Amino acid sequence: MLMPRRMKYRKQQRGRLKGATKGGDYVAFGDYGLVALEPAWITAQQIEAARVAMVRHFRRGGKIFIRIFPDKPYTKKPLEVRMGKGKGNYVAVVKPGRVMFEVAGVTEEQAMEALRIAGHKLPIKTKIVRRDAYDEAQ
Amino acid sequence: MEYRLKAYYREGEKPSALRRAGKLPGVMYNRHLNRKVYVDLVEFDKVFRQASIHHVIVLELPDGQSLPTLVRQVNLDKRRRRPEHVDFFVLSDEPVEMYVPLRFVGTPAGVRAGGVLQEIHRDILVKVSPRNIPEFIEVDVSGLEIGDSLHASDLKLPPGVELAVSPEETIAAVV
Amino acid sequence: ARLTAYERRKFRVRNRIKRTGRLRLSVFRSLKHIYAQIIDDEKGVTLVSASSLALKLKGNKTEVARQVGRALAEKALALGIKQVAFDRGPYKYHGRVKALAEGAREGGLEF
Amino acid sequence: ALASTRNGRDSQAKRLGVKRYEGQVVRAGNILVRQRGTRFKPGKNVGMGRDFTLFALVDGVVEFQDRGRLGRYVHVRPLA
RNA sequence: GCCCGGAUAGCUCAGUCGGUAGAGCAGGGGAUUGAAAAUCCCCGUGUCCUUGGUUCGAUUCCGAGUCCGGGCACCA
RNA sequence: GCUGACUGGGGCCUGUAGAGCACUGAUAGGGCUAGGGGGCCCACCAGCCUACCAAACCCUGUCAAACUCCGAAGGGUCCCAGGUGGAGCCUGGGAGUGAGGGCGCGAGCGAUAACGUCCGCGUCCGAGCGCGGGAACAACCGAGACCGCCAGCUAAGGCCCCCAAGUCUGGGCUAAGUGGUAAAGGAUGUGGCGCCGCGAAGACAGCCAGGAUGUUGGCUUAGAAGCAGCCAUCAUUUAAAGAGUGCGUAAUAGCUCACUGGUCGAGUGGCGCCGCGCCGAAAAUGAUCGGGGCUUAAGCCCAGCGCCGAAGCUGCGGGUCUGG
RNA sequence: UCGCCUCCUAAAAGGUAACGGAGGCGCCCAAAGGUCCCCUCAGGCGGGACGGAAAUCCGCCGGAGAGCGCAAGGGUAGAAG
RNA sequence: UCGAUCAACGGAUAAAAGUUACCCCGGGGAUAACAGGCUGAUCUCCCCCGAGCGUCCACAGCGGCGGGGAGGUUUGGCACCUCGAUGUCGGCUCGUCGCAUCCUGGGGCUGAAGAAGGUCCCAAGGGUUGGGCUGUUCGCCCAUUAAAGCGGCACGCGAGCU
RNA sequence: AAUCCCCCGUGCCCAUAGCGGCGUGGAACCACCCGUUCCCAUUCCGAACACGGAAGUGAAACGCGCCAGCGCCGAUGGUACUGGGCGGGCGACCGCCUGGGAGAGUAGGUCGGUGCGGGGGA
Ligand SMILES: [Mg+2]
Ligand SMILES: [Mg+2]
Ligand SMILES: [Mg+2]
Ligand SMILES: [Mg+2]
Ligand SMILES: [Mg+2]
Ligand SMILES: [Mg+2]
Ligand SMILES: [Mg+2]
Ligand SMILES: [Mg+2]
Ligand SMILES: [Mg+2]
Ligand SMILES: [Mg+2]
Ligand SMILES: [Mg+2]
Ligand SMILES: [Mg+2]
Ligand SMILES: [Mg+2]
Ligand SMILES: [Mg+2]
Ligand SMILES: [Mg+2]
Ligand SMILES: [Mg+2]
Ligand SMILES: [Mg+2]
Ligand SMILES: [Mg+2]
Ligand SMILES: [Mg+2]
Ligand SMILES: [Mg+2]
Ligand SMILES: [Mg+2]
Ligand SMILES: [Mg+2]
Ligand SMILES: [Mg+2]
Ligand SMILES: [Mg+2]
Ligand SMILES: [Mg+2]
Ligand SMILES: [Mg+2]
Ligand SMILES: [Mg+2]
Ligand SMILES: [Mg+2]
Ligand SMILES: [Mg+2]
Ligand SMILES: [Mg+2]
Ligand SMILES: [Mg+2]
Ligand SMILES: [Mg+2]
Ligand SMILES: [Mg+2]
Ligand SMILES: [Mg+2]
Ligand SMILES: [Mg+2]
Ligand SMILES: [Mg+2]
Ligand SMILES: [Mg+2]
Ligand SMILES: [Mg+2]
Ligand SMILES: [Mg+2]
Ligand SMILES: [Mg+2]
Ligand SMILES: [Mg+2]
Ligand SMILES: [Mg+2]
Ligand SMILES: [Mg+2]
Ligand SMILES: [Mg+2]
Ligand SMILES: [Mg+2]
Ligand SMILES: [Mg+2]
Ligand SMILES: [Mg+2]
Ligand SMILES: [Mg+2]
Ligand SMILES: [Mg+2]
Ligand SMILES: [Mg+2]
Ligand SMILES: [Mg+2]
Ligand SMILES: [Mg+2]
Ligand SMILES: [Mg+2]
Ligand SMILES: [Mg+2]
Ligand SMILES: [Mg+2]
Ligand SMILES: [Mg+2]
Ligand SMILES: [Mg+2]
Ligand SMILES: [Mg+2]
Ligand SMILES: [Mg+2]
Ligand SMILES: [Mg+2]
Ligand SMILES: [Mg+2]
Ligand SMILES: [Mg+2]
Ligand SMILES: [Mg+2]
Ligand SMILES: [Mg+2]
Ligand SMILES: [Mg+2]
Ligand SMILES: [Mg+2]
Ligand SMILES: [Mg+2]
Ligand SMILES: [Mg+2]
Ligand SMILES: [Mg+2]
Ligand SMILES: [Mg+2]
Ligand SMILES: [Mg+2]
Ligand SMILES: [Mg+2]
Ligand SMILES: [Mg+2]
Ligand SMILES: [Mg+2]
Ligand SMILES: [Mg+2]
Ligand SMILES: [Mg+2]
Ligand SMILES: [Mg+2]
Ligand SMILES: [Mg+2]
Ligand SMILES: [Mg+2]
Ligand SMILES: [Mg+2]
Ligand SMILES: [Mg+2]
Ligand SMILES: [Mg+2]
Ligand SMILES: [Mg+2]
Ligand SMILES: [Mg+2]
Ligand SMILES: [Mg+2]
Ligand SMILES: [Mg+2]
Ligand SMILES: [Mg+2]
Ligand SMILES: [Mg+2]
Ligand SMILES: [Mg+2]
Ligand SMILES: [Mg+2]
Ligand SMILES: [Mg+2]
Ligand SMILES: [Mg+2]
Ligand SMILES: [Mg+2]
Ligand SMILES: [Mg+2]
Ligand SMILES: [Mg+2]
Ligand SMILES: [Mg+2]
Ligand SMILES: [Mg+2]
Ligand SMILES: [Mg+2]
Ligand SMILES: [Mg+2]
Ligand SMILES: [Mg+2]
Repeated sequence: MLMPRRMKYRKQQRGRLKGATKGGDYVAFGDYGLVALEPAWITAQQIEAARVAMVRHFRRGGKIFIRIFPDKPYTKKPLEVRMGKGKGNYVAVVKPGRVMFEVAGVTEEQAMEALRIAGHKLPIKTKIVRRDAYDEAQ
Repeated sequence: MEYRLKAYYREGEKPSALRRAGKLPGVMYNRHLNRKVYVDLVEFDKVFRQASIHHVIVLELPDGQSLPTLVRQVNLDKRRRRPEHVDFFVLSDEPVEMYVPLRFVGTPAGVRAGGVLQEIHRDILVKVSPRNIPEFIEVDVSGLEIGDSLHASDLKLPPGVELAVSPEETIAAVV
Repeated sequence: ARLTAYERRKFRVRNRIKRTGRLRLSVFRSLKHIYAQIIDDEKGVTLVSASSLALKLKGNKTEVARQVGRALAEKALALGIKQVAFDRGPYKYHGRVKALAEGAREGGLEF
Repeated sequence: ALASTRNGRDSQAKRLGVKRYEGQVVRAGNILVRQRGTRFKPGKNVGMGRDFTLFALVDGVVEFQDRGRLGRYVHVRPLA
């Protein structure tokens, strides 16, 4: 689905969405990227919604990178009220300026119209990008 | 093929202002120098899209000297993804490490049209005497078959100068 | 293998001695000679010295040693030094090292 | 168990740490540092009790010493 | 309307080592017998409930949507 | 009886924010490789191929309250100075309190719900439901009310009328009554900054003008001879029409475009950015930005100058306590 | 659920709540105690009868990832093993 | 020096469980049940995207996976006025409003020949039946109908009735 | 005697002293080395520790150099965060002032420095 195997701890505190993406952010694997303009918990099921929209969009062809991963467990109570925490029930924290997704090996006009679909499945505003000198060398 | 920009100096003059000003803070340095400079953003941009830490940029700037720089850093701030500052490395004649682009030459040359092409590096890091700087590298290897990993020194090595290696890594492959 | 047995026991016995905080009567012994050097730490400083080298004596290495002890006491006691602690370094207290130490009383002592 | 709550414990805080800082005047007996491992070793005129606890041996002032991979050190300088 | 299950030749029901679906019970033929029944052999048809996905590959892994079985919530 | 909060200098203590991946774990893409998933040649040790399993290892790329190779701002404490304060310390007499709340910041629980809940540091209400602003309103802004005054200056907020003071001066924006409101998402609204393609070898708009050959394309067919259909979409002859984009359809007749000449005559089409706006936009008694009303403003952004404005500050007089 | 220990929450002093997230104790040892002396791990690769992923042996590499009676933390081979 | 799961672990007694719709007093809106309020997970309705089904396909009619909201009618969360009292479901009577429209009026599109439908837009003037069953609200069913609309008003309305 | 250089001790800074490669040293120091009678040793072994030695060797170790492949250290500039002071946003969050200011990374650095004492040369 997308999810770790093996966790150290089952549940973990919410924390803030403060700041800028802190890495990720420079477009390392592909010809075109999708970058986050807003912070959000992006869900294993939103990610896979986007991934499939793109493969469906081209031919089973192309190449797709993803590059954000849902390692943060997301609890919810049932309709109860208050005794303990839990349960269940996975997100990836995503700050502004991060490259998620990022396709390659496809025509610009394909990638861009697929990346546009892809971001319609996301809770945040997004930006399509290309690739650069600015994405350096390393 | 050959590139120059401009450059100016600065001492005080807070970066935020300069950056509001259409200009682009940066620094000039090398073993014998370190100096505070700025440039025009819109000007710099056009050049850097081209040069891109691959070709040499000769600056200009007042005095007027004209200084043979390699760009060795660009900090783009992550929110707007747009350069906030630039490192300009000035050459002198002592060997210096750097990034050379890569010319992949051929047809798929076996399993042609085709397997999958898979270029694993658009660059290589190489120690080079500034004087002779091999502005690209033709790499063909018409052997070019399914599954292999070409290492390093199997590259042309345009005449001037040696790898900054590692000699064993992954350049391309077909599958 | 890092940091040998020799250098462990070396450190081991020094450290213990160095806590009590007396002057240190340190003993080097080569296969040929035996030297002894009385140190004050925290000044990192040597005060009295005695060697089978600078005394140029020979024959029966143990008996040679008893002498460089008396040699040390005598020179040392002359500066006021009476109490110290026997370093014994990385050497079993025995034989040549024992002998220098029991030759180092008659003079400053407790060994 | 799992749900109701299996958690809920914690122990009392141990009020651990440094109790005298550099150049504070102390007297024989004053404990200088309260600590779990050997996180500071005893220095000049400084004892260590069985719970790893460091005290002044003599009246004086406390100096701190960072000896690199020899760890950190607390001494008391007399003029007691 | 809600959370959970089941669809497999002709009917009944298997089938987690992801990697070539078999056993019965029908049906046809054989051995058996005086002829059958029983019993033993042997036989074939599921494009294996549609559709997106993973995977080189899914009836065998995932998630929905259906035709149909279970447990669920009007109000004082 | 100078030691106080606060402040300056100096030392020491620390492991948060940020960041990092060296540890513990998680983790995307690739490489190289143990064991095998066994395709199998075995069914002798063999045994090779792996677009599946895979440790470690290299490369790229990330994540963590209970990870840290790192690590600020600040915070604590001691010394030395300033600091005479309804400050400080010592002994003793009298209490009351031990339901707190809002808000800001930092966390947890909760649903990145609650005028939710629980801690931390601040504040204010409590007890300042006294005063001014916010239409009205404990805790938001302003400000700490001893008494009096038909005197002055200011704070916040204001200066078109209700309503005290500008229908004040300059520059730009907006045509929705936006202002006077609510998102994804959308859109030749409108104004600026920019970049890219095409264009007086005369482009974009129109208009005048050509509207393929072998050939039905081989396929398929009563026929698709592009348009009821799956396609060798290939040789040619041209300044120049795809065996044909669409209406047509008794397959063909008739028809249009692409793609070209030509007429004219200066810009045209694409992208990105910022400002203001527009759609998205459905609730229950009678409506409304507090109201009237406002459109080069009485709205929004920029610069300015006056003024109005409190129990704050001043001026004058008085009261009481404390000090001298 | 109620006392005790470890970690986090805990906002880099101490301290700090919740029917917040996770675990442990109610023992044990006459040696697992005192001292003196000596010795140094785990792991990996290579070699070696029965010996196999591992018994024991030999080589090299291995600053601590092992050990320290039991949870966790801190500490620790210049020993606390 | 010993006897403590005095473990509700600062340890009332050496010695102790239940029930009350037969109940009582003192208090509390410090605290539950009703209603309101905040909230809006859940619920109802929109909207974005647009795999896909629809012979072909402009989405005629559908619409996966995901995304953003509106409303405040549900079930809840919270515990804020009210416990020196805010009478609770349902019916009846009497209405009034909202519009997310059931009918009638006017529209666009259609996979609209006509007639008849489908879907969406405008529109709140008026209308919106009678019965069997159950306390029922709902719902099912009979017979009709232009239709047999969904909500709010303390789940409107007990100093109006039952 | 000071000064310098080499060795031997022994401190200190705590990797800029480390790993690896290379080279170099025996007169003197030092080590390995000769032996196991004696003191003293090995859960077996003079391996180690110990003694009595002095024929040989700088092979090992140690010391001294030189190499930047690794390791270690590491600016300046710019950001992040932030004391204090202000704004903006339904929210999540964001910006301005003033003061402090990393981490990663880039440039470079580095094959140590040094105190006391001896022995020997100066
Ligand atoms: Mg990074
Ligand atoms: Mg969520
Ligand atoms: Mg409850
Ligand atoms: Mg979006
Ligand atoms: Mg604790
Ligand atoms: Mg027969
Ligand atoms: Mg028969
Ligand atoms: Mg004073
Ligand atoms: Mg201080
Ligand atoms: Mg963090
Ligand atoms: Mg890691
Ligand atoms: Mg942390
Ligand atoms: Mg550092
Ligand atoms: Mg003072
Ligand atoms: Mg007082
Ligand atoms: Mg008192
Ligand atoms: Mg109480
Ligand atoms: Mg209380
Ligand atoms: Mg409280
Ligand atoms: Mg704020
Ligand atoms: Mg509250
Ligand atoms: Mg709140
Ligand atoms: Mg408060
Ligand atoms: Mg009160
Ligand atoms: Mg007050
Ligand atoms: Mg009032
Ligand atoms: Mg007021
Ligand atoms: Mg008022
Ligand atoms: Mg008011
Ligand atoms: Mg007030
Ligand atoms: Mg007053
Ligand atoms: Mg007004
Ligand atoms: Mg007026
Ligand atoms: Mg005017
Ligand atoms: Mg208006
Ligand atoms: Mg309005
Ligand atoms: Mg104007
Ligand atoms: Mg103004
Ligand atoms: Mg005035
Ligand atoms: Mg007066
Ligand atoms: Mg007074
Ligand atoms: Mg910790
Ligand atoms: Mg703390
Ligand atoms: Mg703190
Ligand atoms: Mg603290
Ligand atoms: Mg327990
Ligand atoms: Mg081993
Ligand atoms: Mg082995
Ligand atoms: Mg350990
Ligand atoms: Mg432990
Ligand atoms: Mg342990
Ligand atoms: Mg530990
Ligand atoms: Mg109790
Ligand atoms: Mg108690
Ligand atoms: Mg207690
Ligand atoms: Mg009792
Ligand atoms: Mg009773
Ligand atoms: Mg009864
Ligand atoms: Mg009775
Ligand atoms: Mg009674
Ligand atoms: Mg009563
Ligand atoms: Mg009611
Ligand atoms: Mg209620
Ligand atoms: Mg009420
Ligand atoms: Mg809502
Ligand atoms: Mg709402
Ligand atoms: Mg809508
Ligand atoms: Mg409610
Ligand atoms: Mg209440
Ligand atoms: Mg409360
Ligand atoms: Mg009541
Ligand atoms: Mg009353
Ligand atoms: Mg009604
Ligand atoms: Mg309507
Ligand atoms: Mg109608
Ligand atoms: Mg009609
Ligand atoms: Mg119609
Ligand atoms: Mg009709
Ligand atoms: Mg009507
Ligand atoms: Mg009506
Ligand atoms: Mg009847
Ligand atoms: Mg009835
Ligand atoms: Mg019913
Ligand atoms: Mg009826
Ligand atoms: Mg209700
Ligand atoms: Mg009612
Ligand atoms: Mg009544
Ligand atoms: Mg009444
Ligand atoms: Mg009434
Ligand atoms: Mg270090
Ligand atoms: Mg020699
Ligand atoms: Mg010689
Ligand atoms: Mg040698
Ligand atoms: Mg650095
Ligand atoms: Mg800096
Ligand atoms: Mg600040
Ligand atoms: Mg730095
Ligand atoms: Mg080095
Ligand atoms: Mg030295
Ligand atoms: Mg000398």
